[PDB]
Formats: sequence, C-alpha cells, structure tokens
Amino acid sequence: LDQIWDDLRAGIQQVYTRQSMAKSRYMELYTHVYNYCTSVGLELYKRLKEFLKNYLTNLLKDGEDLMDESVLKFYTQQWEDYRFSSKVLNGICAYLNRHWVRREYEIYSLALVTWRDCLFRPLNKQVTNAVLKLIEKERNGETINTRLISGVVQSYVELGLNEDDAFAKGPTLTVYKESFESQFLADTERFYTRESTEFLQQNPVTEYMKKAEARLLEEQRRVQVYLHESTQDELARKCEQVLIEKHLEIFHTEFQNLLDADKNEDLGRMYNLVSRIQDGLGELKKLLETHIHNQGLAAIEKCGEAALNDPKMYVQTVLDVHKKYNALVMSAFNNDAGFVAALDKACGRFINNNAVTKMAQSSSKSPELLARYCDSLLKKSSKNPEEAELEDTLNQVMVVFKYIEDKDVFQKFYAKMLAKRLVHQNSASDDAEASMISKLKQACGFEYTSKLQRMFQDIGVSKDLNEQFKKHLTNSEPLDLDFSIQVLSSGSWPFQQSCTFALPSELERSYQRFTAFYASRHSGRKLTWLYQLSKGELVTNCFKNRYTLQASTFQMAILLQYNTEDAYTVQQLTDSTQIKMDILAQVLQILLKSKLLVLEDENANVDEVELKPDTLIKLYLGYKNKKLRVNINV
Amino acid sequence: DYRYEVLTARLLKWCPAPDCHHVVKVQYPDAKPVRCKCGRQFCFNCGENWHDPVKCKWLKKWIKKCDRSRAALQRYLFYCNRYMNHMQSLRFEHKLYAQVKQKMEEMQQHNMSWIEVQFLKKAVDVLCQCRATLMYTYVFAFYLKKNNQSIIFENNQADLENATEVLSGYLERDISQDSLQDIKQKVQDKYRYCESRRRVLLQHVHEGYEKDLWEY
Amino acid sequence: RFEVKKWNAVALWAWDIVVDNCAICRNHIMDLCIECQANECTVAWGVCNHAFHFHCISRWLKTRQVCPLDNREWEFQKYGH
Ligand SMILES: [Zn+2]
Ligand SMILES: [Zn+2]
Ligand SMILES: [Zn+2]
Ligand SMILES: [Zn+2]
Ligand SMILES: [Zn+2]
Repeated sequence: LDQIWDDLRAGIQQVYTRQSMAKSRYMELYTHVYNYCTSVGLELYKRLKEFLKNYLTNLLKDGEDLMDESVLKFYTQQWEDYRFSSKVLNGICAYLNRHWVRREYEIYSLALVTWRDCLFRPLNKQVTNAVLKLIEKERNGETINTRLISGVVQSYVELGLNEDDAFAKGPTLTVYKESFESQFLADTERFYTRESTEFLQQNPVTEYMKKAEARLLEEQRRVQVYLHESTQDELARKCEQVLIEKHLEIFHTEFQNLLDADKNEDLGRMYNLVSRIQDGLGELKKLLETHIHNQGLAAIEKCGEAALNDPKMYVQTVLDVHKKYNALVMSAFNNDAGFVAALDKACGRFINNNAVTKMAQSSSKSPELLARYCDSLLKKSSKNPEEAELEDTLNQVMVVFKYIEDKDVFQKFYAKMLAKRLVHQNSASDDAEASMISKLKQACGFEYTSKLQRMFQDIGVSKDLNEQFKKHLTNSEPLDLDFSIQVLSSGSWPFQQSCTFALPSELERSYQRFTAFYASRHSGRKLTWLYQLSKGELVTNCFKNRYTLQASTFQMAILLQYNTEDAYTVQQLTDSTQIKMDILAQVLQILLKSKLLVLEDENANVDEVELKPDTLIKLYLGYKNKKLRVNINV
Repeated sequence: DYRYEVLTARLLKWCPAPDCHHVVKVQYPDAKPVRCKCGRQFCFNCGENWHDPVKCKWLKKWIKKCDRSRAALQRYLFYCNRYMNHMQSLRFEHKLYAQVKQKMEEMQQHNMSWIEVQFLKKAVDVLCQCRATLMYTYVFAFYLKKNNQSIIFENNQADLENATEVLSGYLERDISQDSLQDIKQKVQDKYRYCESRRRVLLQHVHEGYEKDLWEY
Repeated sequence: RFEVKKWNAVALWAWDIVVDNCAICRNHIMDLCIECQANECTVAWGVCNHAFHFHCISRWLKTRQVCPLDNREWEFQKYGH
C-alpha cells in the first residue's frame, strides 16, 4: 500500500549498504510484506523492479570508464555486496515467491536479471578486457591476485539468465561461454602463436620442447584456480593445436637428428608431445623403422669377410643390434605396439638380406649360419658348460630364429647336424638337446619336429636294448669282444643304404648271434648293417711295445687281412674285402700317411703318390709311437 | 627348365588378359604354365588358367557343357556341385584376403604382436592354393572308369576336402582372441598336413599318367 | 695277430618289404598312416605277399574284400611288430 511503502523503502535502503542489522528489523519488514499480500501484489512487484533499476543506475553513475586494474576492484566488490544483499532481500520478501509467482519472477532472479542489464553496459567489455590484460601476465610476475579473477568468473557463470527459460536446473553457463571464454581462447591462441615462433627462431628445438611441456602443465593448472571446470578440455585442445600440431615438420627433422645421436631421454619427451595429438605418430614409426634397418645392415657390414666363416660373430652382431633397440623401445616409447612392430619389421628385413647373404649369392645362408652356431654351441667341448648359461644362450638363439622366414632350410641343417652329433656319441647334455627340440616344437608346431623327436627316442631305445643284449649274453659265452650297437630307424635318419662290404671272419660270430637275437624279439625286420660309420679297438698282439689302435671298421678289415702275410697289393686287398676303388684308395692313403704301413720305398712322398693295383704293400714291423693308444682317424 | 620370354607388340601367342598387350614366345609347347608379367599366368597350349593334374582336352570337354538318363545326371550333379562350390569360394578370395587382413589389425590392436598375423597370412595362402588344386582334380576324377586305382584316389581326395573344410573353419571363428598358444599350433599342424596331402594327390596323378594305369 | 678288443656297429631298423608306398595312403611305409598322422601303427601282410599299413587295410576290408593291387581274395598271413 502507501502507509507501508515508505517504511519498507527505508528498510530496503538499510539492507543495501550493509550494516548488519538485527532480527527485529528484518522480522518487521517481513511482517509488512506479509501484511500487504493479504486483504495479489503486482504493484509491489512493479515498485521493487523500479527501485532496483534506479539503484543500479545510481551505482553505475560511478565506476564507469576506468578501463584497467580498477574496474576489477570495483566490479568484484560491488558484485559480492550486491549478491549478498539481494539474497537477504529475497529472504525478506519471500511471501511473493510462494503465492503470486505460483500464479504468474522470483525476487532473487529479478535482482540477477537487473544486474545482468548492469553487465550489458560498458562494464562488460572493460571488465573482460582488464581480466585478459591481467592474465597476460602469463609471462611472469605473480600479480594475478586470484580473488580479482575468480570473482568475475563466478559472476559471469551465475548470470546465466533463467527468467522462466525452463526452470532452475543447474550451471547455465551461456553468458560465460559467449562473453568470456571466446575472447580468452582467441587471445590464448594469438599469444602462443607469437611466442612459440619467437622462441623457436632463436634456440635449438629441445629447449622449445621443454618449454612447451611446461606451458601445457601451466595451462592445465590455471583452470583449477581461476576459471570454470568446463574449460579444461577446450583450452587443452587449443594449446595442443598451437604449441604442437603446427610444427610437425621440425619435430620430424629433430627426431631423425636425435636418432642419429643417442639421446634417449628427450625421445621420450617427443613421444609424449606427439602422442598427445590425433595420429601424429604416422611418420615416427616409419622413420624409426628406416633408421633401425639401416643401423643393423651397416652394423653387420663391418664384419665383412670374417663373418662368412664364423657364426659366433654374425649372430652376436645381430643380437647386439636387436638388444639395443629393444631396450630403447621399452623405455622411451613405452612399448607402443606400433614401434614394436617397426622394430620387428626392420629386424626381419636386415636379418634376411644383407652383406653376408649378398656375398654368398643366396638368401639361405643366414639359417645355415644360425644352425651351425647352435651346433658349435651344443657340442661337447673342452669347457664343461653351466646349465643356466647354456639355457640362456639357447633362449637367445630362439629369438634370432623366430626372425627368419624359410624355417625349412634350418630344419634340414639342424637335423643333419643333430644326426652326426648323436651318432658319434659326442654331445654335451641330453637335457640341452631335449630342451632345444622342445622349444623348436613350441615355436613351430608338432609337424615341424617329428623327425627330431624320433631321432632322439631312437637312441634312447638303442641304449635300452643294448643292456638287454648284455643280460641275454650271460648264457651264451661272449667270445672275445665288447659289442655295443645302436639300432636306428630308417625313415628318420639321413643315412644311405650301405657301401658293399665283406665282413671279416673275426666278427661273424657276434654278427650272427646278434642278428638272431634281434629276429627273436620282433616279427619281421631287416637290419641293414652300415659299416661306413662304426669304430672299435685293436690291441696289436704282434708288435714290440703293446700299442692300441682306434679306427673305423675299414681299417680293421685291411689290417686283419695281414694276419696271414705282409705282401698284399691293392688288387690282393680288394679281392678279400670287396671295397670300392676310390674308397679303398682313400683309406690306404690314410694308412700310409700313418706310420703303420709303408711302401717299397723308404722315404717317399707316399701321401701324394697314387698307387696302382699291382703295387705291393709292406707291413712296417718297426712301427713306434711316442704315446700309447694311437688314434688313427680323420 | 622351361625358357620363355615376355615381349610387347607356332611359337608365339597372345595373352588372354582383358587388355594386356604383350606377346609370349617360348622354345617348345608342352601345355606348361607361363606368366605374362602382367599379373596373369596360363598354360601355353590351350588358353585357360593353369590346370595341374587334368589334361587340356578333358578340360575342354568339361567346359563345353559346363552348366545320360538317371545315374549320369546324378554323377554330373555331384561333381558339378563340388566344382562350382570351389569356384564360387575362389572368386571371393579378395573378400577372404581383406577379411583376414582386417582381422590382423583388429587382433593386433588388442594387445597382441605381429608374428601371429604373419602365420595367419601363411595359412590363408596355403588354403587358397589347396582349393585351386581340388578344383581341377575333381574334373580329372569325373572322366574315369571305376577300378582299383580309382577308389583309392576318390578316397584320398575326400580326406583332403575334409581337411580343407576343417582349416577354413578354424580361421574365421577360432582366431577370436587371447588363445594364441593353442589356436596357432592347431592352424600350423593343419596347413602343413593339407599341403603334404595335395602334393601326394598331384604325384599320384602324374605317376598314373606315366604308368598307363587309368581307364576312361 | 688277433688285434680285436671292442666293436661298435650301427645298423638300421626297417620293415621287410620289397616296395615302399603302402599303396593306399601313398605315404612312406615307415611313416605314420593318414589316420595316425592327423593328430602303434604297424604293418600287416597277406598271402599274396603284399604290404600295407594296418589302419589302411582295415578300412579297405571293411568296405570291400579284395587286395587292392590284384583282383584276388585277401586274408592275413603275418602281423607286424
Ligand atoms: Zn598379359
Ligand atoms: Zn590348358
Ligand atoms: Zn596308423
Ligand atoms: Zn597306409
Ligand atoms: Zn595282393
């Protein structure tokens, strides 16, 4: 009414320019507002709106056109006081919000709208411009009094108009987005575009890299003390577009020049920076692949001619290159799938075709060299290998194996060498052999390693059966010699039929007894004895100093042919032993090279002169060797 | 040892490619496979694609009516069904290559390495080659009067057919995920067996040709 | 004179068969058969002196009762072990 309006105006003027009044004042004001609304307060609504507009105009009468560092100290303080006072006023006239705005504008929203109109006056551009000028101390200077910026930002966010838009929902940040975020984002883009190039024009790019990482960290930090939370992602995207994503050319050039050096600490930095953006790793993977390929190829180029006859050096060089670059990939580039794939492709390329394969005029020289390395590593040498070291080295051979592609040539070579190594009783560790076969099978399937498994179990079964022969021999008077035999399969071992031998009479008893024994335990089986690889012992109870010889069966036949006389020729020996011509020539040459057999001549070069069928061979009765148990073999 | 030469514009021939412009010259014709270096190969004598076990004349007589009272129709239906099945599968091998490759990237991105998709590629190649041989071995089998040496052949190629079906079944579904150490072993053990079997079939056919063992 | 003390010979195990293909699965006679391979496989014989795997001749007789190199009846003559 009228008798109430003057006192209520006095009270409202009291609540603004706050003086911390007591409960009696606010209670009597509320009583007035309740008294009017009972007797439907549209005219009171009009009076309140007009009073608010007039007070805002009075306030704007001062503080306008200051333009710097003071419109902030003005605006934030005015805003805090006005917001608090308006909240209290919404407290006082709270009967309007309950029974006249339910049949239509709540007083707090009206005060916000009027202050919004106080934003749509020259205050809007001056305040935002001063805030941006304050943040433009990004360079240095802790002059950003964060309470002079958070207040403005909170004012903008709160001023998102809601006058019956739909209803009070939550953070309505339309005004923030359309009046402050856009200018801030544009100015950030401009500032970074200028300073990034200004720095990049004077210094090596490593320092720029450090600075860019620091700036990204800083701008992530800033949104946690000044601005609103829903700007982190967008500001991050803008900074990622300006600092990086617009210098990929210089990044690629520096990446190559870094790889040519050995700096493994800032390569991680470049991986981080480039991976922050979408698909920027495209050129990095290809460039790394090319570099590691060329490194490995030119690395084994250094060995040159010496590698082609030494498996150790070749496999060692390949393993060294692979080890270094795998170590780099697993620390800097974080085991990224693409970089691991690049390493794998380059390793395949430079293992398969390189200087050694080119010099050997084929690409099946690397699997042969690997197989020969594994051979030389599993033979029984002077040193007695330690199990852990041997197992580790086999593990490394498996890597270099998994990088080759014609894994059949390797199988042929390994089968041949394992055959020799098993037949001649000359192997380091059955455990090592079994483990190697097992991991070949695990890495290439069951069909790959069937022949090797059979070749192994066959020597096992032969060792078994020889003991049973010994047991059965206790009832049949073993004539004069130790008989140890190794019965192999026929489809597995890479051995030919035979070499047309005639058995001497000194062995026929054991031969027939064992063949009859074998025929007993099995249904139908044909032992095709092969004498081209079988050794034994001779005692020579004919000479002066009781020597002992250790040679193949061919030497046994030829020597025992002299039990009658000592005047046989090439033809005379041929008749009684039925051996092939060139094989007999080779064996007689080996015998004459040894001091056992001499020709008619006393000091001839028998080692080189060819022998003719009508040439007598004389048993040298004066044979003598310094040591005992002479080993005559090649 | 078959010396042939490829050049541009009874011992020269034109290339059946849709638009290749080359000439193939050879020393002496034996219905052997020649490659035009334009991406296509064909046997020099007749003019269709390379057919290893079956002779050219029977291929002609089969392709004339490529598509007789009651049982001949059943035999023809069975054989042409198998032949067209293999041809329809082979014509879509581009889709098979793309499918296995996209599988390679999909399976590699889910925390798995490169060598695995490598053996997958090898298996696919062997599968396609085996199908291409079964194609013409059926043609050879059709024009054949039943005797002792025909039952054996018809019994071996059925097993090879089954193995191929097994291989192709493995790929699609059982390359699913995170079971490499067994699925790989099964695939390898299967495609080595398939390759060995197809080599056996081709050897049997050619030995039969040499020994005059078949009857038509 | 005597000059013999020890001997270590090496001999090959092989089936007693004139020809080696098994003529059913065309494998090598010593290898595994077409059944035992895609995963005891011994060699059986006959009166006409022909040789086949056991698991090949078994199915062959399960279908037809003729030795498949000679149009004659077939009965076992010697198992293989
Ligand atoms: Zn062409
Ligand atoms: Zn043709
Ligand atoms: Zn079997
Ligand atoms: Zn068989
Ligand atoms: Zn028979």
